[PDB]
Amino acid sequence: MGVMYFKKNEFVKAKKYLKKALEVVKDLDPSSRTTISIQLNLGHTYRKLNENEIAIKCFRCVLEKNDKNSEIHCSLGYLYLKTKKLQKAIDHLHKSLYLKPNNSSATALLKNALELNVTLSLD
Amino acid sequence: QDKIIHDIRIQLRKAATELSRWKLYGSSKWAAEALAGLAPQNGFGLSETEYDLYLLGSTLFDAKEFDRCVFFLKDVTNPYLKFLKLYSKFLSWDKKSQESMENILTTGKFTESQSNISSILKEINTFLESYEIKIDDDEADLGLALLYYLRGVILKQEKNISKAMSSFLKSLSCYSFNWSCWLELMDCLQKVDDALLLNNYLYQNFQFKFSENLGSQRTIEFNIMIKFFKLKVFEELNGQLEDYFEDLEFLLQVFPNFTFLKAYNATISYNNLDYVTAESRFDDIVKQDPYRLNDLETYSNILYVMQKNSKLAYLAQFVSQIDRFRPETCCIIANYYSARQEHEKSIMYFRRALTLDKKTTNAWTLMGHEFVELSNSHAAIECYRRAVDICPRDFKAWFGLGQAYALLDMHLYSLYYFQKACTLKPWDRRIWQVLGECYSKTGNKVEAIKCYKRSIKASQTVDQNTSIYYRLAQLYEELEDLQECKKFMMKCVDVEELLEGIVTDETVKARLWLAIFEIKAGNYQLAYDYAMGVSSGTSQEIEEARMLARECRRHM
Amino acid sequence: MIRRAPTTLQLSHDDVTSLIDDLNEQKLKQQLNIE
Repeated sequence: MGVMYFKKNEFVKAKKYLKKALEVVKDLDPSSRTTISIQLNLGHTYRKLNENEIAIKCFRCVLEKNDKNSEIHCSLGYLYLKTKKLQKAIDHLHKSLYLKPNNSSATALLKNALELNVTLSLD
Repeated sequence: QDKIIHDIRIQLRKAATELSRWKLYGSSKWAAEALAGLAPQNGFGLSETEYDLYLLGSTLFDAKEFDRCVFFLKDVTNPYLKFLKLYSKFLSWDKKSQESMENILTTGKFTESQSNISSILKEINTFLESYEIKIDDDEADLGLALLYYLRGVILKQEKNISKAMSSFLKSLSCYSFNWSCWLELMDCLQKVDDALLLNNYLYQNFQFKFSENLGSQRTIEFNIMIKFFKLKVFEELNGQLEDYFEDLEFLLQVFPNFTFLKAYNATISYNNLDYVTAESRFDDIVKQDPYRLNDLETYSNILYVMQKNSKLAYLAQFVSQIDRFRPETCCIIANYYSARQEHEKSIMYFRRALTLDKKTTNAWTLMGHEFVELSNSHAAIECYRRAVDICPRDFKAWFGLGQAYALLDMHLYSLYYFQKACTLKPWDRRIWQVLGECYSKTGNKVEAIKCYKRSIKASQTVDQNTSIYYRLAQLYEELEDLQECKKFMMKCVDVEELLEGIVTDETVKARLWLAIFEIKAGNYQLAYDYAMGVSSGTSQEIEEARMLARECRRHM
Repeated sequence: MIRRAPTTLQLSHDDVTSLIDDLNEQKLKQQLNIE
C-alpha cells in the first residue's frame, strides 16, 4: 500500500502506511527482504519529499544492515549529490559500480560528480 | 624500573599462556617472544563435566579439523568456552569466503554467501544479553574479552567500523596485554584526525579493570604497551606526534634485544627514506635472529632501491633455504625476479604469497607495479583497487591508480585518487606536482598554482625546481599574466647560477623566450645579452638565438 | 507457500536527469557572478 500511494505521487498516506507497517514489525523480521525493503522504500519516499536529512540516516542504517547492494549505494550517492558532500559520495558511487557492472544512471551521476570535482577548487 | 619490570614478567607470563590456551596463535606468539626480550600461574572457571569439552575442543582445533569442533560443542553454557566454538565457526566460513573478482587475480584460473556471520553475530549478541554478568562494573574476566574481541572483528567484516571501535575498546578495558586485539584496532582508523580523538578517549574516558590486571597496570601511563599502541599508530601514519620520542626511549630501555622493536625502529628509517642507515639497523637483526622471517620483505624492498642484486640474491637464497612457503619468503623471491627485469614471472610468486594470508602488507601494490611494466594497464588498475579495499591507508595503492589513469586518456578520474593520497602523505614532493600536472586538464588554473606553489616548497632542493618553474610560466601564459611568466622564468635562470650553469634544455627554452619577450618590449640590449647565453642545445635553438642576436644588434 | 521479493523501486532516469540539469544550472550560473 505504501508503494501504491507512492506511485500516485501523494507522498503522505504512503509515508503514513509505511511507517505504520514498520512500527508493527519493529520487534521481528530483522532481515530477509522485509525490513530492508520497507526501510529502503520509506527512505525513497523521503528523498522524493526533499526531506533528505532523515533519509541519510535511514539509508545508512539499511547499508550497515546489508552491504552488498548497488541500489542503496546509488541512492546514497544521489542523496549526497543533492547536498554538497561530493567527497563522501564519490566513494559510494565507485563502490556501487564495483558491485554491479553497468549501472548506467550511476555512471551518469558519477560523471557529473567528476565535472563538479573539476569545477570546485577546495583547499 | 625496579619492581615495575618484575611486575611485567609475572603478568606477561599470563598473557602468554592463557592466550595460547584458547587458540590465539598470533597474540601468544608476541607475548611469548616478549619473555625472551625482557631482561605456572593457573586458573579457570570450569567443571569436570565441562573441562573434557575444552580438551575435546582444543585438540580437534590443533588437528585443524575446524568444523567437527563446532558440532561437538553445539550447546555450551560456559561463559567463554562458547568463544572457542564460535571462533572455529568463523574461520570455517572464512576459508571459503573468497570474493569472485579478487579470486581471479589471486589464482588466474579464470572460471550461504555471507549469511553465516549474520547468524554468528546474532549468536554473540544473544549470548551476551542472556549472560549473567555484563561488562559493567568490576565483573567479567579474561574470557569475556575474547567474546567481545571476536564480536568486534566480525563487525569489521561488514565494515561496521564505527561500532567496531566500541567493541574492541570494550574488550581491551576488560583484559589488556592482548596484542592481536590491538592489531585489528589499527585497521579501524583509516584517517588521521580520529587518532587524536581516539587518543583523547584513552587519556580521559577510557578506564581499565584493575581486578584482573596486576598492580601499576590499571593506570594508562604506567602501562607498557599503551606505548606499543602509540608506537604503531605513529608509524602507519605520521600526522602530528604527541610524546612519540619520549615514550619510545622508555620502551627501548626495557625489553633489551627485543627483535620486534629493532625491526620497528629500523622501519622508521625506511619511512624516512634513509636507506644507508636502514641497512645497518636491519643487518644487526639478521645476525641476532637469523631464523626470524617477519618483516624481512622490507629488507628486500630497501635492497631493491639500492639495486644490490648480488647482496639481494644471497638474501633470497638464505631466506628460501630455511622455509619456502611463508608469505615473506615468496614476497622476497618475487621482489628478486623484478630486479632481473623478469616482471612477467614476479607475478607468479607475488600470486603465491597472497594466497597465504590474503591480508598482507603492501604485497598487493607490488603486484600491481609489475603489471604496469607489462603494459597491461588493466590488471594493474584492478590489482591496485584490491589494496585500497583492504588497507585504505596505503599511499602506494592510491598513487598507482592515479599514475595508471594518467596514462589513460581520461585524466579526470586521476584527480580524485590523487586527492585521497594527497591527504595521506602531504609531505611527498612528487604527489603535489603530479596532482597539479594532471589538474591542469581541468581548466581551473587558479587551484593548480596553490598546488604548484606547494610543490616547489616541498621539493626541498632547488635544482630540481628548474623543471617545474617552466611549468609555472606555461600556465601563467594561459592567463593575462605574461609579466608573472617573466619573473618565474627569470627565477629558473637564477637557479642556473646556483646549479653552476647546467644550461639544461629547460633553461634553453627559458632563455630564448625571454629574449623574444624583451624584443617585443623594445629592450634589445637586454635581449641581446641572453642571446649568447644559449650556447648549447639543439641546432634550431642555436639558429633562433643567433637570429635574435643578429636582430638585436641592428636595432642598437 | 512462498513469498517473492516485495516491490521496491529505485532512482528512475527522469529524476536523475532532472538533477543533472539543475546541477548544470548551478555550476553554470555562479561563474557569471565570479566573472
